[PDB]
Amino acid sequence: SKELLAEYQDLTFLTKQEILLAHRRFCELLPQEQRSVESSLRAQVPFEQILSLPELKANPFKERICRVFSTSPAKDSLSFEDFLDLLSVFSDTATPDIKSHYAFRIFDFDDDGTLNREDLSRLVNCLTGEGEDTRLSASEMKQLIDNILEESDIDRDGTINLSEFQHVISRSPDFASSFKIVL
Repeated sequence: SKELLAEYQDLTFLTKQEILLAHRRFCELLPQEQRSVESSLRAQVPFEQILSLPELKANPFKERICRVFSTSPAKDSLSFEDFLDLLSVFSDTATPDIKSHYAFRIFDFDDDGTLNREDLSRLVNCLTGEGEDTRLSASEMKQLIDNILEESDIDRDGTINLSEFQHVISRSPDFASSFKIVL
């Protein structure tokens, strides 16, 4: 967490200065629960420390964002290796498939993989919706989703892995292209 030395496994879309700027942001994020003595490294940064700054309050996905980043147990959460691998998904450079995989992992909340077809159709629309969709564009892309539900067969199945459904949206629709951050 606090040092740049011990085994950072980061196959990532950030160069040497982008990593150093993101480390300075992680160092401003680190000290309140560990304030002066920096002891619990692969454990802090927690959700109490993410909730500490102004615009992380009425954002309903901030604990879901933290859980896809690392986490599993309470307070043992986003280490610096997790801190680079997460923002690499949103880097303006990274692929539309890794951004659609992250949109899946927000709706698939309790560990497993199999979400409901309604949460899958809401995942594709909560993207196509942010990225410039009027009433004729939303009807045309939901008629496109009805054909992607036929051959990745939804009646008989019910609960679904989006691993198949992201590779079929990587043809065109829609905000999986610009699901991105400024670093």
